[PDB]
Amino acid sequence: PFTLGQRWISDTESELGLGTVVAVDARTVTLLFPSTGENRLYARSDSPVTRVMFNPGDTITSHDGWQMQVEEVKEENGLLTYIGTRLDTEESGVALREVFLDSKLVFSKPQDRLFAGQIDRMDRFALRYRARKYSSEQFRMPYSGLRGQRTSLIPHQLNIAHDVGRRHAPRVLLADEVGLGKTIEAGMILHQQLLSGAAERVLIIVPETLQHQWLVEMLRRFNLRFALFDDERYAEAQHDAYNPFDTEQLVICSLDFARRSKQRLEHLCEAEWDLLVVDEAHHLVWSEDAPSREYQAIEQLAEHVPGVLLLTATPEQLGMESHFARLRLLDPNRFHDFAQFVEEQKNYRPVADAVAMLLAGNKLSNDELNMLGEMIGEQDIEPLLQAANSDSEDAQSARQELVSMLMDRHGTSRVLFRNTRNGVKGFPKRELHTIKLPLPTQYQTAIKVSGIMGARKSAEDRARDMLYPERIYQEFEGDNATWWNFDPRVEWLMGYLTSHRSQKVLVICAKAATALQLEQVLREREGIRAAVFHEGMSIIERDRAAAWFAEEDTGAQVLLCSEIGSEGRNFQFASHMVMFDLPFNPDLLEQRIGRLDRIGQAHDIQIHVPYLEKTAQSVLVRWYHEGLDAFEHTCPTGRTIYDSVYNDLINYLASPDQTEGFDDLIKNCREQHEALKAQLEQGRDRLLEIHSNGGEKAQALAESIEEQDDDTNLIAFAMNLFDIIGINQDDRGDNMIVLTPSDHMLVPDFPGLSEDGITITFDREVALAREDAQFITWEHPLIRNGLDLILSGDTGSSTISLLKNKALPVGTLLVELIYVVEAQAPKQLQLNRFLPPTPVRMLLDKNGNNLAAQVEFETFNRQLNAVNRHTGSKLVNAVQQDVHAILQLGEAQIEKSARALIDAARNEADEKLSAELSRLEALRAVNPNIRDDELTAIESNRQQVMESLDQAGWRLDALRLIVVTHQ
Repeated sequence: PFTLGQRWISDTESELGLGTVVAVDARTVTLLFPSTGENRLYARSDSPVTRVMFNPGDTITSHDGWQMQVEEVKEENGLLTYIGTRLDTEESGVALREVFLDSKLVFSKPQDRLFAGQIDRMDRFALRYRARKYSSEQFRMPYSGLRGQRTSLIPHQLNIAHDVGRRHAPRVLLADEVGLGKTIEAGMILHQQLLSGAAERVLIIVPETLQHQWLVEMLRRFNLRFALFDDERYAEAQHDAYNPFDTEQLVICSLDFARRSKQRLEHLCEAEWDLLVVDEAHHLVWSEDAPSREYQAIEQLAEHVPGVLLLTATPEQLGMESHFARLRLLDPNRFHDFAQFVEEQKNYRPVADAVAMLLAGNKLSNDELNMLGEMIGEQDIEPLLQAANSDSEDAQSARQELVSMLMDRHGTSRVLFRNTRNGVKGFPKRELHTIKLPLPTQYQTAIKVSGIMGARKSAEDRARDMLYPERIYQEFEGDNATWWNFDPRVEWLMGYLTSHRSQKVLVICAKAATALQLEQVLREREGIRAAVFHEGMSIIERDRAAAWFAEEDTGAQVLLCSEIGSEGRNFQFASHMVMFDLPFNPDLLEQRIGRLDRIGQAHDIQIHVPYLEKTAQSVLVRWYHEGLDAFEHTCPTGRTIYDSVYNDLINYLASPDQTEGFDDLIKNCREQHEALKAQLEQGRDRLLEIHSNGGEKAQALAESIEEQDDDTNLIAFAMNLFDIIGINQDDRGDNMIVLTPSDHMLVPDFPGLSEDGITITFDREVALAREDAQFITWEHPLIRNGLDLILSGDTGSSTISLLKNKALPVGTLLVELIYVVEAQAPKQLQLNRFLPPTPVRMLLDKNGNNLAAQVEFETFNRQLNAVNRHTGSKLVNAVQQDVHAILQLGEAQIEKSARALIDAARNEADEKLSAELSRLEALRAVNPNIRDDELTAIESNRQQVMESLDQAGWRLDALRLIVVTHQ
């Protein structure tokens, strides 16, 4: 709704100051910033702009330097006109059009707000002081940026985020096993760099089929709204900007999209990204002599972007050698010769073996132990070397310090994280239950028709038909034929369901059609609550079913899934899974089990597989269980064996009558399975796996965060904030509030709110079951926004209150003073770790003696009550000459107090920031992956902070006058 002449500020670069609308097109608006004279042009969407308006009672300044007194404001044709009294001339009726406001933003001094008759509420003075205190403590939290995410507190994930999220320009390759949290680790790092101010622009490059998955994860899990950029978006933005990608900070797009034109890929590398994220980097095939035409586009990209996140897989049982092609992109100088990397890794292999011997309870030959000595290049290994091997009292500490020293020399573990399911504990066991049902005669006849008509069709598709009797019975008895009346699986299903009504059951089938038919029969014949869950539904629908399914004991008993989506939400309360059918390939099979076989579930998983006798299913049950052991264990051997046996195994599917030769296929498959399993365990880089999951120290970190999650001041603070803002908070009951606006709202529009309301929860476990709700923490944008609205504004800065105390003299003056110590620095410097805006309360007397250390804040405010507007007004002016003399009294004490905070902070800062620089120097002398850039940033940051801290000042933010009465 932009119309020429409106005033706006930049939410980020207010160091640019105020702006003025100077142009408008269909898609864009142009602001002039008179502070510098520069213009910045933005897209209306994502709108990181804040309205600049003033209220009656404010004192404002005109561009000619004179000021005035706000009395009334008109709006016409999208423009505001301020009407009031000119203060320097005492002329009434002066008008100031918003186009003539100054570029300079001044925050009013509360005494001039009190001198001029502005008295705010006494409950808003209370919130303002509480907010600066609460905000201050959370900024300095050691693990900031690791508490707001809607995830389980899994140590191995949290370790990588802490390690990588704190680096400068991080360039890492995430090769975690599938299902371990690559995208979670990715988002945490993103969540971290955005909160610390180190990054503002993020680019995730995703295959188009996965773009929506990433959009919802960053928005619902990490509170990050990415703008999807397609051709349509790209065309309208080329007209609107020099670089189309300057209109949005966070962008998803496809690599196929990225390679369309060269001018497009040039703009991307010139878009000045702080971080880059690339999913499925294994699709990048690279020959030293012949790089693909795609890899050249990334290598052109990877030369223009500081931070680079690579998500990849190392599938088909290959090693980290396949990763060299990508490692080449992070540090092309570090990785410059293939063969040398192979020799090093080959020479490292024996140590992993000997280490694997170590913790298993083995002795290590001296010749063996004299190969580890070459890796760790020192001379005093032996005393530490033998206790770990001699199995003395401290072999645990001799092992842990030995291994620790080994890790600092690993060639990739600093830049490469690959956690396996064997080096990570916490996953639940999976137990099987099989039920053999008699093949009804109606199908026998039904398959012979498909048999005959299956004259000319591949065994690949002939067996795909024999898989699902349901979908040819809808072709020969007409669609919707009542197959649900004689099939014993349904009879077994109900009986099992009606006998376990108090258990949440996950029921997975192939196609959505079968799920919808199943719901009707379970409902209209057993009164069973069953939600259908297919990809065709909207997110709101899937959220709705998760809610119903999450009701502890009053909701849906069953979740009917068809062709399930790929690793969506967590059903931590569900521990039972039923296979109405089994998919063909073993990868999808583990995916079904994947929605439950996750860290953080309630109990172990019980799997029930009712299968029809003598069908393709009966074949797949034994092969999956006896051959691959795919039900109780998760090893991804299935596809290789599935590919190496396909044409033989297929025929037993396309014709389950011929049973001989089968029983030998199974024992042959189990031989391959155990061998492949064995071969993989012996390829384990157990050092990389131990360094990746963070170990025991990480689990300690995980429990510290588990304790910050009981913050009751937050919940109580939040409501206060809200209620003041004027947000109705209906308590639905299950830790969820519905927030709605009001007629008495304080702002035109709040960033997150809609009139239809939003559901919120403060509990991490409820959040994991209801992703449609907001997981409320100290780091959620809602809180920082409302906080900035208050702490930037001057409401709560001036109020009056009376005190009724028999035990004090009449007419005494108490003045509650909230000074604010502040630094002016870009958020990249991270001053808030050591000196965020920190309140300094002071209760001075008529002689300037401070009582605040003795008089707690909350309790004093409790026993206070307000006055009426008129009497209090000039009651202030009775001592207006007195209080001004009271102020300078504190001026001499804050400078003493200020340096106290500053001095302690500079010690704590130089301590941690030098301790990190010393540690990083130790690795650079010992590891080749530490970059020059890394240490320089810390050094520059250490110097700049201590410099910016030597120039910090204080200011009086809030002021409450106290008058004692005995009335």
